[PDB]
Amino acid sequence: PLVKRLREQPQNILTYLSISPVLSGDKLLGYRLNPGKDASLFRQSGLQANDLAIALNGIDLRDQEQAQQALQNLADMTEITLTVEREGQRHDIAFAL
Ligand SMILES: CCCCCC/C=C\CCCCCCCCCC(=O)O
Repeated sequence: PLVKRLREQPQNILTYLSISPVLSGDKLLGYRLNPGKDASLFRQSGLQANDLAIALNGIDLRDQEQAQQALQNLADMTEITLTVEREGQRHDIAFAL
């Protein structure tokens, strides 16, 4: 699963984020995000509680093979962008790694 795979990164991503896939029927809607033990990324121009992650570096997280590709690619990246849906609207947030 994607969460179990994010745990391999030297950045302690799961210290900053609590993540659950969101299912509807046979569809994955995205990944629901909330603060980890360190809530630093949650701020006005950053993430919000209950944001829905739908893309990583422009790759659709809802599509299983694409998401796999996006995750293998995060390994040697220096800055990554997350697209979230928040009360109907998309927002892009970048993170320095
Ligand atoms: C659903 C897929 C979610 C993947 C999201 C990854 C998002 C953010 C990574 C945040 C890393 C934050 C700390 C990076 C290491 C150094 C930064 C610091 O000084 O804390």
